[PDB]
Amino acid sequence: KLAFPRELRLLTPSQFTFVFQQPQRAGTPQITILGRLNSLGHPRIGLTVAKKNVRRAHERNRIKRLTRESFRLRQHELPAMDFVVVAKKGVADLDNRALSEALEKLWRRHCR
RNA sequence: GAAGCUGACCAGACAGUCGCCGCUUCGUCGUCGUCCUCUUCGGGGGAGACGGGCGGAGGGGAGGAAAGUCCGGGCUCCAUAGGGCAGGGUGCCAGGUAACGCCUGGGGGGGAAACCCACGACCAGUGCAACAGAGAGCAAACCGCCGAUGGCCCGCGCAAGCGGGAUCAGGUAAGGGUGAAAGGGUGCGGUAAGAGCGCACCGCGCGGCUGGUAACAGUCCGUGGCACGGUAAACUCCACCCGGAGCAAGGCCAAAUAGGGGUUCAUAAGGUACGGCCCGUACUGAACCCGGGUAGGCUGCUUGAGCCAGUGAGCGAUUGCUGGCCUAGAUGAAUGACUGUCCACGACAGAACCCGGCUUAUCGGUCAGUUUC
RNA sequence: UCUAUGGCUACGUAGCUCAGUUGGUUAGAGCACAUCACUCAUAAUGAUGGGGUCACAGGUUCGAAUCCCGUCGUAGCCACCA
Ligand SMILES: [Ca+2]
Ligand SMILES: [Ca+2]
Ligand SMILES: [Ca+2]
Ligand SMILES: [Ca+2]
Ligand SMILES: [Ca+2]
Ligand SMILES: [Ca+2]
Ligand SMILES: [Ca+2]
Ligand SMILES: [Ca+2]
Ligand SMILES: [Ca+2]
Ligand SMILES: [Ca+2]
Repeated sequence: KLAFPRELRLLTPSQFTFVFQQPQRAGTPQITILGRLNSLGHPRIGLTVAKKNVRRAHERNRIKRLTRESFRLRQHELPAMDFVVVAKKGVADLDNRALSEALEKLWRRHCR
């Protein structure tokens, strides 16, 4: 069947800027999420892991894949909105379970 | 034959859901400027080149360094006839890939032979912080003193010159000596007793040789007596190599736009390129900056100067011949969770034009060798 | 507020801006604040603290901020048409 639908990701910088316009922000001192309303009917997610926040590329790939998996899992529940995630300094030392729970809590908060 | 140090490998693997990436293939939607065959187009057997157009089947996806440009190479457009520097690299020499700031045989050095080497030169230019130049360099009270022990009545020759002492001062004393690394010594009539100045030894310098394709060895004869001790990643010299730039090089397919200003121009050929300067080459306006968007599709992107097994060569790096093989290559950018096990309990770390290296991080183990009870 | 992977470019000395180049002295002014007659909570062309590992890891040298290779960090450029 169809693989991952590219219509659920932020590809061009235009969409990134559109989301960064005036989104609703929510996050912990580690990671934050900014969500805006769109007109496609399905939600979208974006990733933003800078090199200064995380130097090791393996950790960047790990966090990106974890966020994508969490989004794919909680896709039918989240509201039709485009989200963008941003990491900070102090997230590489977090474990998989703790980071997954934090992302789940952030998504539950963004649900409103 | 209880414990180190090199060396190749693994460092996470096996099975089950919810998910990413692509390749081949089965059934379909279509374009075809190939049309085989029906081809009067309100169609149809269509064979195939193709496409986020689709529903299934198979086998696969972190590397051991994908981490850093620190090197060389395949390709590419930018663009060049030849002579010279400047600034860059290779440097014990020899062999192999196309080669290298790659690997290996041999020699040499380094106090661990106890296992390393960024190891050419200086008998043309420069320096070498002594604070007494005695680490380019000439001698300082300080002991020495050979030259008459220049002389200086202290004794006498108060009558030819002699004894002593030191005159410590007016003489080079380069011989040990204290002053951060110091012109070779072990011993000698070693002058009136200081220095190869003279005598036996040399790892000190020049030429010859018997080993050896060379690097350099040498306990071998035959002399001249000394004419650098370093740093040469300190200037400089030699044997070879130097246009450089990167796949966000560029090569195609369409899709919305050389239209705009100042830098100066008979045949002086004044501007450009080979250069960063110079002889030379033949070709015509030149870069500072002002105008527009796309974020589209294909390649380089995964078939390598590789892999398996045998026959050879090379005392080794490496390479002649056979049978054969390849399931990631992307584009905000693929690896996750719950369970049964492993003990190798799972550290570092991630691919992106590519290949062969170089530097470093690299929890713990597998073995094949090397020092000590 | 943005942003990897790849090529090239410039550096890392008082908290901030700034120059020095084995010259052996082993190193320098201003901006944050106090002190001398501190003249209106600027004093002026003055001095007194300077609580700088000259970012980290090495090397020929007697010795290195300076010379050669290395690690980390920050900052900048890389899609074309007529
Ligand atoms: Ca396997
Ligand atoms: Ca590789
Ligand atoms: Ca010389
Ligand atoms: Ca000489
Ligand atoms: Ca002597
Ligand atoms: Ca002499
Ligand atoms: Ca271009
Ligand atoms: Ca591609
Ligand atoms: Ca990408
Ligand atoms: Ca990488």
